[PDB]
Amino acid sequence: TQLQANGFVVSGPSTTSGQGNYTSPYIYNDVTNYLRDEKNRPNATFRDASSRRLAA
Amino acid sequence: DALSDGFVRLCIDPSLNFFGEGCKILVEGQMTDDGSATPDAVTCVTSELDIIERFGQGSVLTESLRKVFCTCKSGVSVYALPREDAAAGVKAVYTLTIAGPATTDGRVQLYMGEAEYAVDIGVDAGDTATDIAAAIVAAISPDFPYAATAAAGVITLTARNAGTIGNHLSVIYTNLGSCTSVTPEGVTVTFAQTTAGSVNPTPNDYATVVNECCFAVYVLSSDDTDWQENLRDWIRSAWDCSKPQCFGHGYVFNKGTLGQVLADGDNSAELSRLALPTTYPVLPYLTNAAYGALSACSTCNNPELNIQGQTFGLLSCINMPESCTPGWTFGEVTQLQANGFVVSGPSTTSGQGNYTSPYIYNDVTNYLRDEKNRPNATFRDASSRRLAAATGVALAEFLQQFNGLAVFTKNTNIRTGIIGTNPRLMLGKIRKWAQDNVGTLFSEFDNINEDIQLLTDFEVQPKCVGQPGIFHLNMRYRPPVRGARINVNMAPAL
Amino acid sequence: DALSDGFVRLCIDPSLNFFGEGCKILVEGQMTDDGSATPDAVTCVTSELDIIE
Amino acid sequence: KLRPLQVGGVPGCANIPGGEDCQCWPEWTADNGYFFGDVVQQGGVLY
Repeated sequence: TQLQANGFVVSGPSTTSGQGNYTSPYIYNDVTNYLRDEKNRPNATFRDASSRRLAA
Repeated sequence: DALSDGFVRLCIDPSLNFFGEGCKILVEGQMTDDGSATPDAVTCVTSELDIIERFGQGSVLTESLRKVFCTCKSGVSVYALPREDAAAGVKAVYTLTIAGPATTDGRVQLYMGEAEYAVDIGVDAGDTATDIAAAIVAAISPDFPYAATAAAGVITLTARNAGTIGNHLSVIYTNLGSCTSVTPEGVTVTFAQTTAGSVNPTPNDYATVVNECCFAVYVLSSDDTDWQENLRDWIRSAWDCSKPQCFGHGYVFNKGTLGQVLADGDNSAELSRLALPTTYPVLPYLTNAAYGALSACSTCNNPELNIQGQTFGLLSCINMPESCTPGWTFGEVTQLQANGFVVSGPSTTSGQGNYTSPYIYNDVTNYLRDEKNRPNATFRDASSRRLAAATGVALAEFLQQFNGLAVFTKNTNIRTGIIGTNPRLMLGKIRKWAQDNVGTLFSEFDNINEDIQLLTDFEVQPKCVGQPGIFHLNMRYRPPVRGARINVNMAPAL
Repeated sequence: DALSDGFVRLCIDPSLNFFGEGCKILVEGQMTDDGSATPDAVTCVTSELDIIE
Repeated sequence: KLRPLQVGGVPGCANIPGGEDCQCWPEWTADNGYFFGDVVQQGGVLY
């Protein structure tokens, strides 16, 4: 959660397979490292990485 | 054959013009001795077949005419003013070094000048430099403005026209890696240009070869500054006050770094200087002539639209190889836009896949500051120039009903029955003509009460000097406005 | 072709990958000395069979 | 390691080993009577 807050992408395993037991990581919160705005006023405009592609 | 009667007479003929000559253009360039046209004499050109024997095969004027015919398909009457090489001219010579026995398959493509002269050899696993050079020389198109001679690895390309117009050759491999069509291990072909300049002609005889033939567009196929200054003087003489005017415009180019191209410019409001970067792949006069022809085959019936934008200002006959470093950096681009220069860029910037056609921005002229010294943009873009010419001609044709008519200056009272007129009535009629043209030739006049003035010659001139039947007209129009920058400023919220 | 019969004449584009060329992805990283690529210059990679060399 | 070759390019990849037909040293055939010393070629070997 600390990482989710400061615009950091986190990856974790998909299945609960137990020790050993190959798995495959997936991504949560496909977000950019944008948490503050210009003139230091917090926002969420460019947090989602899709918001940026949609701006373009 | 049931046509015997004689009522209807067929004339089936595929070579028949219906729409007059139209939109006269003049292409000025150097030719070789192989041609059969008398130098220093304006002639008419009708097709792209007889140009080879008339202006010599490989002459710069030949390629200029070919590009003019490739662009402007139909609607222009092209003329050519062929001039011959100056006496003291070292025909430019370039050396191209190939190498590397061979190691694998693939295609070796070369790009010299414009894409029409591109060659493609099939060098496969195992070969030799000598044979590669022989294949290259055999694959070079004969219309290329350079004579090729092999030296078993030293391809020597000599310029068919002596002068400074030969110092603008470039060859790109456009295949090293190039994302597809892999190359057989050869060498990095080396381009060196051992030879040089040796000044080109300087005719200065426009006042004789063309006396009253009103031309619409003059294109120039030489990089000499004095020649372009002579052409400027001529066209300025066409826009005089002394004699009736054959209005015209001229299209020239200037190639070099930012310093020399800003130096090449002046307050020439009669020419459209086209700036070119130092690493321009295409031969300059080709794109210059293409721009000139386009601007003459698309505007002469519609003298309001600017040759500009992805749709209108597209030079389809010129093909450049793709590249990511686009010559003029944007700083240089805006610097050139400011100092009245036409700039050209690519139209696809597609990384490394294939050829792309260039494209012009800002179809403007080199008119920075007014005649006194003040800066103003009345003659900045070329459409304002063509529009001023058209408006002058239209007003001249409208005013013809007065020349020959009885005019009353004193006592102002046209007696009953006679067909006279007085200055107030002429002023009213001229005001209404100027007014009902708002929207096609003028703009939304602001203070028409003083934009149009009609003064009799008995008051313009001093006392006991006027001449009966002479009038002075002063008009201050304003060409219509169009679309330009939009400057979006989208700004999302939380 | 002259030997053909009808009139509709198809002209297949030289190569595939058309629907791409709009999604370029630049991968940046170090390389060993075995490679034959010129350093410090973007160059596309078509297939996977020729990244080792 | 497999490399796409070209149009016109096998002479390179391979070496196209040419054919050969040498039948000197007349072949042994039972239809003939031989003397002591007569040399023949049978199975590619001279006897």
